[PDB]
Amino acid sequence: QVQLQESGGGLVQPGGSLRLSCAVSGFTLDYYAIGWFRQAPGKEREGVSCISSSDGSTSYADSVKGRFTISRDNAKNTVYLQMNSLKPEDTALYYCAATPATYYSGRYYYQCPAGGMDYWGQGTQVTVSS
Amino acid sequence: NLCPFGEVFNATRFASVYAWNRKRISNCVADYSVLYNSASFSTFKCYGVSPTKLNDLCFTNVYADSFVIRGDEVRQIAPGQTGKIADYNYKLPDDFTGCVIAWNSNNLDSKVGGNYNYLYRLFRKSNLKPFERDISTEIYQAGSTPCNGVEGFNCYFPLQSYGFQPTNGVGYQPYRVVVLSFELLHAPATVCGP
Ligand SMILES: *[C@@H]1O[C@H](CO[C@@H]2O[C@@H](C)[C@@H](O)[C@@H](O)[C@@H]2O)[C@@H](O[C@@H]2O[C@H](CO)[C@@H](O)[C@H](O)[C@H]2NC(C)=O)[C@H](O)[C@H]1NC(C)=O
Repeated sequence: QVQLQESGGGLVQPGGSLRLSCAVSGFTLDYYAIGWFRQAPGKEREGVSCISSSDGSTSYADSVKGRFTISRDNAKNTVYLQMNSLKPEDTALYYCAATPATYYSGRYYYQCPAGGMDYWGQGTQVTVSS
Repeated sequence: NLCPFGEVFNATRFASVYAWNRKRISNCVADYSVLYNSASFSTFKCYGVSPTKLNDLCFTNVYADSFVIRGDEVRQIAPGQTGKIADYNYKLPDDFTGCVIAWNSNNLDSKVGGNYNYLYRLFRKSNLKPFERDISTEIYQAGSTPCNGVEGFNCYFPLQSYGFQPTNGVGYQPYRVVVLSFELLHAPATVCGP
């Protein structure tokens, strides 16, 4: 039932821009977070940005803060990653992922933990030429 | 009196694995035949003892730990295992003597839209020691950046909801687990079999 499918990416020169898309289909969780992650060669997969399903609150890794924007179109249930001012160090394989929110003591937390994402996409390559 | 094995196995609600419940079972007659001959269990592994040999053994104390995890994680409730559950939630010793019992509880613990009431600890600075419990909820700092509250991208609430849904794959469905721990101390033996 559940499937996340990335689209977008490719090759850009430094300073260029990209828009990644994540089509979320079959999702039935009431409250969840959707995150963009990336894995550079030889390195560990890290989180880049995270968005809440309830009110669209966002958080960003420091390395992309101000350059990357995560957003969701609830109609299409698609999550986007606008990537501006690209640098060679942004080269990686990019994944979107989804995980339930965490409920504790009357409160939900919307987190995108790299080691606890229940659902993953296939990943799309992003290359900044240098 | 017969041992109250039905209170543990047949309770209506199980604890989250990070807050696993421990029931001390002492001073009673334990008919272990009801457990192994139930056929409703999907996992019944014992370590260092056979269920047949348990009907004729005695022990000082028998502990019954119970919780809910995912099906794909039941394999972690075994000696010498690693993973989020074994490292951060419930750790069995390498010399474990006892049985691990699990059954599918998808019908009881799943909800449409998700059951957020079952949680496991996803972040912890150090691995658990055998039979150690941690129910703290301090914000976890994952990077070298300090953590005022969860507001940081690298500052995590350490527990994670499973969000059990009936339409999950069997591996993701909830399973109820009872871990029987057999203790034989140099003291009067209060638990025996038929
Ligand atoms: C856990 O419960 C099962 C089932 O509980 C029975 O059915 C309920 C509706 C309620 O009426 C309970 O009081 C019942 O005990 C137990 O299996 C039952 O075992 C008894 C005798 O031990 C037998 O008479 C029933 O026919 C059994 N019912 C079924 C459905 O198998 C089981 O023994 C309990 N486990 C433990 C460890 O006590």
